[PDB]
Amino acid sequence: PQAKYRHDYRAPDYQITDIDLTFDLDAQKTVVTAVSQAVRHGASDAPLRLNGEDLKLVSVHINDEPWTAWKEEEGALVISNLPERFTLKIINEISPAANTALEGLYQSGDALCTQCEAEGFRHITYYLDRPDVLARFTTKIIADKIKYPFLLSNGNRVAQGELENGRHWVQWQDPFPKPCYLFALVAGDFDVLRDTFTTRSGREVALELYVDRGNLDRAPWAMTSLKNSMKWDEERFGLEYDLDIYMIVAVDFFNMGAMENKGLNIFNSKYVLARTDTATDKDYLDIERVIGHAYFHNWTGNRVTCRDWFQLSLKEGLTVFRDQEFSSDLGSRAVNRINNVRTMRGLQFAEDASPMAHPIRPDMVIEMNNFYTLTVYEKGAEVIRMIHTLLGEENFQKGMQLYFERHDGSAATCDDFVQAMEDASNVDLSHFRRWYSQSGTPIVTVKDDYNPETEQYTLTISQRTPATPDQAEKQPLHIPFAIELYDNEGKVIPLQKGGHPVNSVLNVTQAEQTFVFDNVYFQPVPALLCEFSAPVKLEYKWSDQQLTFLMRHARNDFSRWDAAQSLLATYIKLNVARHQQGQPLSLPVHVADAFRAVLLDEKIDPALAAEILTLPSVNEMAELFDIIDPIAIAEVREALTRTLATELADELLAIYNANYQSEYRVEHEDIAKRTLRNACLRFLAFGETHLADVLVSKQFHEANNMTDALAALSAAVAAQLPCRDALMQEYDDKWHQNGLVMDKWFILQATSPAANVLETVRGLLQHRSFTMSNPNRIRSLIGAFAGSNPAAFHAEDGSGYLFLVEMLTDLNSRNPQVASRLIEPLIRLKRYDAKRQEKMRAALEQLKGLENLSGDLYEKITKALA
Ligand SMILES: COc1ccc(C[C@H](N)C(=O)N[C@H]2[C@@H](O)[C@H](n3cnc4c(N(C)C)ncnc43)O[C@@H]2CO)cc1
Ligand SMILES: COc1ccc(C[C@H](N)C(=O)N[C@H]2[C@@H](O)[C@H](n3cnc4c(N(C)C)ncnc43)O[C@@H]2CO)cc1
Ligand code: NA
Ligand SMILES: [Zn+2]
Repeated sequence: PQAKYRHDYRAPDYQITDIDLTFDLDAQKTVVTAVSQAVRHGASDAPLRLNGEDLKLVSVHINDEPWTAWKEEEGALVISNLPERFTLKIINEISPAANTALEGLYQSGDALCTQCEAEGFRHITYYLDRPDVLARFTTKIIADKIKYPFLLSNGNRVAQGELENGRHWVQWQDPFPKPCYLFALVAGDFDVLRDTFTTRSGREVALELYVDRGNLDRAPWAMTSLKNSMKWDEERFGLEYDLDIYMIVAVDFFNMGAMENKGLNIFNSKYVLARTDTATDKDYLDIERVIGHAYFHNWTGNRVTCRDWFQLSLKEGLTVFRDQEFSSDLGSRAVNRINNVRTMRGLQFAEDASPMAHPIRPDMVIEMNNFYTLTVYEKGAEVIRMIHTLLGEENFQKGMQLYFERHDGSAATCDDFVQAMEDASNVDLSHFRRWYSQSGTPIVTVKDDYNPETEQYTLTISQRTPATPDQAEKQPLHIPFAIELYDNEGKVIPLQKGGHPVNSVLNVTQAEQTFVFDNVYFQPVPALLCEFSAPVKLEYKWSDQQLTFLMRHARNDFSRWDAAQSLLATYIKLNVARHQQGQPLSLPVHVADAFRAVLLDEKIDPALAAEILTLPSVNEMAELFDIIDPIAIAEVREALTRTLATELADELLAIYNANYQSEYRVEHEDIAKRTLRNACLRFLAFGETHLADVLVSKQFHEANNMTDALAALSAAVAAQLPCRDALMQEYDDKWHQNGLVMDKWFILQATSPAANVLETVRGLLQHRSFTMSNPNRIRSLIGAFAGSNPAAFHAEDGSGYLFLVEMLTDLNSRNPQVASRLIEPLIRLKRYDAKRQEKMRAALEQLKGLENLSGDLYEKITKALA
């Protein structure tokens, strides 16, 4: 369609204060009756323009009068000649069973459910579908009681009835005014897990978790995580739940992960269901994080919502920041930080160099569903974490309090939030606001100097952001740049200047500046950008010895990991260059030694050891290069794995056996040891073949949990061990009837290093457990192939591109949101070599030419070809 621009925001000409919905539900034809109380604020001659998509209009009344002064345009009902106050009644029809895009009211198996964020409510009825219009909802649902015994919407059940012909109804009322993107409705038959939580101040909240019949056994962990979320929001932010009931529904057909609809969250069943033998540690920790996320939105999203969709990061940056803090408080703070930083440097940095690059507050949008992004979410959270770094926790909490005090019950902007932090804290964030408007990854370059005469250490720090496809003009940011200086014994040198302490978070606000530290009694080794204090690329000329020194002595665990990443980065680059010339891996002995030391150090948290022994993904590796050679990166990852496996064989085996655990528990210390153990297993799989096959075949068959079974099956696929096909067949035979469990298997198929992997993936389009109608299946087979198997996707013959093209040709008509996610690997063509660009550009040109090209794909394809 048309592009929308943030600078065109204007307050609406009309407001709706209250809406009274009735749904006469049927999967083929639902009848919606919508009675809205409305108020004109604009001019007497400005019509009311209601958004609407794929609605059949049955009638329109204004204060009970059949209205003649209206028309239908593309995506709208435009109503003229209105009074200043009136009751709008719309009756319209929709078809949930036809809805394959999973936006609006649609069917997930036998259940009916909604997804309204961002602009989905307009697929349900004609409305002011924009988030600065907030209204009190009342929702009456009528349905067949055999098919739809449970009828749910936001808030409290206020009314109930039985009708003739085996139909019944229920009515719901939510007292908190809300934007329509927070409306939900669910109808179906469910098992329900019921529990309670008592808030800090004494309010008893009924908790209800609705899952498909037969899954009540995969529900307790989710329930436990919801309670943990409620408690933690109380402890850390002082925020209590505000209603009497908290509902969560797990559905199998869902485009997002989870939707924070007020009092009635709707979740991808992936981020709900877990059993010891179906779900890994990471699934558990994911379920905790996503449950937390949806819950944290209750304040950062719902009680304070977004003025317009360009303000998405107001709620997402802040709510991701909150789910990261929650995971970090409850588990390992370092491991959380490490994985969030992996995602930043490996996926988000790629997005900010791509044709889809955008600031965390976008300036232009064609299809808003395209902006539910790594940038908006993860970079968003980094921006919030930077405010925290600048203010400290006490001031940050005061800013949170001021934000709620001012904006509770209304829609706000990114700028309102920054303003609350600034006013509450008395820290100036004027310059800081430039993080919201500027796209791309800044590059921070650092040079140092030690003067022994004066005992001064000088840092010369410079920054630039390169131009991005969306912005030609770039300016310097306010970069909180955290340092520590270590002496020759590993002790922290105190930071000072002119005889007074200096804060260790430097305000790097200029294109270039110099910081001078005094009483630096010994030439330091620095930890730069501590805890990834700003989302930037660091350019510093490290020696290997500086890096291994940091691995042994750095105070913060994250710095030890990060030092190690910098150590490996030099050698990854070296060996990618070697690969291109036909040369085998080269690696200095002392690099191997550094990793041996981590394996055998008995004092190191095993959580941390595991992360140091987890090599950068092919995605983190790709960001070290201007032009990406995806085949060299994959082969080098495998070769570096083989070489460390050979060098460290005896140490790896010892640590593998030492961390054996007979009991399975979902507890942070046990997860650490298991994670280290399975990191050792993965190297061992790439070692001596027989021993590998034995270890892996055995762990798979003996495992009492899916973490251990999958780590092994995954190693078997990756090293191409002899046991592979047999373990993979066993897994399929046992688990084919279970889609979430099979997703792991499809990911393994899709990411296999085998030579015929595409041929297998095509074949798996026919597999019993695959369906093009399910986003989860699609993402696990097709999406994993294109995103996570770059060597096969980028096969020289272009076969990966054409496969994706076929898939997208289907998905563009079926589910454009999923299509748009799957296209993302093809729009990175400018990172690749000429011959690859040529073939990727042709693929995009083929897709550009589809009849009924979705706006979702259109936005991306044209940016990519520009
Ligand atoms: C939706 O719910 C979740 C669930 C879990 C997480 C945390 C987890 N480390 C994690 O999955 N983290 C990551 C990623 O694994 C994955 N991801 C997001 N975008 C891509 C991508 N591009 C082609 C865009 N390729 C491969 N994987 C991608 O989604 C997460 C974004 O942080 C985040 C969000
Ligand atoms: C083949 O290529 C593919 C295939 C699939 C994807 C989807 C990817 N998991 C993904 O980006 N998915 C996500 C993320 O980028 C972000 N997001 C959504 N929810 C969260 C979340 N909490 C729920 C914890 N935390 C962090 N980020 C989140 O919004 C997106 C849409 O819901 C991407 C690329
Ligand atoms: Na009017
Ligand atoms: Zn969210």
